Amino acid sequence: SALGKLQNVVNQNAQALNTLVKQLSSNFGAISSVLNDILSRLDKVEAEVQ
Amino acid sequence: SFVIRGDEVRQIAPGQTGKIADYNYKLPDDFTGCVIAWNSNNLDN
Repeated sequence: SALGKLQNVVNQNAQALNTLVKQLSSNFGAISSVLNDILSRLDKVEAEVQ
Repeated sequence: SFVIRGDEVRQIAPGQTGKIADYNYKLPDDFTGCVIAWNSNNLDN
């Protein structure tokens, strides 16, 4: 419990990188968060909007 | 300029799909232009 200042640096680095990777799974309003779904399911004029 | 069946006119666009767009007349994805078409039934042939 004394080393909490150093352990917080490790925890913050890990927490930030996990959050950056987790955000790949989000839709942001697109029909899927998986890019190969959009590219395989839609014609180009629709796919580029997604 | 050319002639087609009336149902095919809908294919004449950037990124459209169908037999004419595949095998006869295709526009680029960045097309700058106008498409004009009319029911010339009196050509029938």
